[PDB]
Amino acid sequence: GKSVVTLKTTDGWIPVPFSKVMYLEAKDKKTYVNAEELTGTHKYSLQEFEYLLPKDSFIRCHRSFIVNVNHIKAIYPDTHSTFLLSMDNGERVPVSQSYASYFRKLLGF
Amino acid sequence: KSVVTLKTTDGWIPVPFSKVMYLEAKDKKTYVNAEELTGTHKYSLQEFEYLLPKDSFIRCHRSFIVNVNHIKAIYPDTHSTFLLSMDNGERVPVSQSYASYFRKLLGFG
Amino acid sequence: KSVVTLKTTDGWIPVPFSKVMYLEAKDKKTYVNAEELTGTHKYSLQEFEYLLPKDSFIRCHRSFIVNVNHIKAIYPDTHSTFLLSMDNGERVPVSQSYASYFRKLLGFG
Amino acid sequence: GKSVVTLKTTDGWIPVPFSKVMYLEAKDKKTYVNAEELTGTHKYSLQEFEYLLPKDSFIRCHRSFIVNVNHIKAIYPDTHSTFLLSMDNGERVPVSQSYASYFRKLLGF
Ligand SMILES: [Mg+2]
Ligand SMILES: [Mg+2]
Ligand SMILES: [Mg+2]
Ligand SMILES: [Mg+2]
Repeated sequence: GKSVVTLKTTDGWIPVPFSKVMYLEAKDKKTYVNAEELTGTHKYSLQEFEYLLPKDSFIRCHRSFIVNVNHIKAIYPDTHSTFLLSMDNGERVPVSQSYASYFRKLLGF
Repeated sequence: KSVVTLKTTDGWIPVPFSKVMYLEAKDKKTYVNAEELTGTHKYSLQEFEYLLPKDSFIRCHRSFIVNVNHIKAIYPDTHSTFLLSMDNGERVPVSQSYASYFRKLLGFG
Repeated sequence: KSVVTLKTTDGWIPVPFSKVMYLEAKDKKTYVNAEELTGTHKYSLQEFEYLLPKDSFIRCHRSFIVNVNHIKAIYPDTHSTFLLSMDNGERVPVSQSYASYFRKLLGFG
Repeated sequence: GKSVVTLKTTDGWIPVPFSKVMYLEAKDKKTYVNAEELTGTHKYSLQEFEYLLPKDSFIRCHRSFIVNVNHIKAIYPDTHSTFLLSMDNGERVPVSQSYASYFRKLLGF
């Protein structure tokens, strides 16, 4: 199918393998692709990325986030209705109340 | 699916299938033994046989599924039986009732 | 297929597709440029488009096919044109006639 | 499908991933599986292995040898009718006159 996402940087564009994408974030009306070594902008929506990203690795976990389960370090029940994801590079990502069942069902816990 | 999510004391930990050494039924619970950690999972060994890659994982005992890629050596320890030396030093049994299936699948005989 | 066999002065060298950076048509001959070496191949660029993985390789010029996994960054160098900075430091063109196809496939635009 | 070959050693059996098999040799009425770190015996014939080994990596190159093209370092035309394969660990493997066309056709040179 496809195996790289092209992030927009200030001067050029950087092809990043899917394997190096940690998460994607909808923020300030754009999609930010957060890769291990850089961050950049993409024109596709999170809805479009859900179609194109491999469903074995990537999961919509919040209206504003797609996470790569291979960069998840730990999953915490931060409150009674949500999760908080500890990423391998120290970042955190929320699983919202509205995605929390889908998230845990798909991940099998 | 790509990872298995192990239950921990404060949370859950996604582990790739490549890092799972073996799974053990114990006390009405499945224990997934990965390189860095062990945790529980809600699926039975029979459910995991369905969902784990058949090229890599094999039920070898009523209480164990082993990842063949973490078997260091296979030794006959009885008339009707094998014993698996794992990479990390541990040892997993192949019971009498699985020894024939086990060797047919791994192709020694 | 898994490897491409490059012709050398004393012989031939199998290179995995992962190690091919780009292929270049020159003088009635295809040059496969791998990380450690360059050699010739009897297949045309058109033949190689058929046989190389579409997720990884793309014809970007009448004289080049590039491996997207060895592109370091993509820069616009003209109205109708891109220039590819490769990992090893080299630079490959995307000609006017391929620039649109190139960006549609890589998903920037 | 399958992803390990079980070699017979003096005391036990050792599962080896296909990726670590360099070549197989029919010799003295047995099959010897030559892996990066050890050698051992298998009950299947070279004919049977041709069926079971991935055709993208493994090739029958001689009535007595199956080679893994991923462990080939260089291919030499040692005479006008044969090739000689330089393996990555320093060993050599012949491509006989009778397999030489099939070998070069499959490898594309
Ligand atoms: Mg992880
Ligand atoms: Mg082993
Ligand atoms: Mg790159
Ligand atoms: Mg090699």
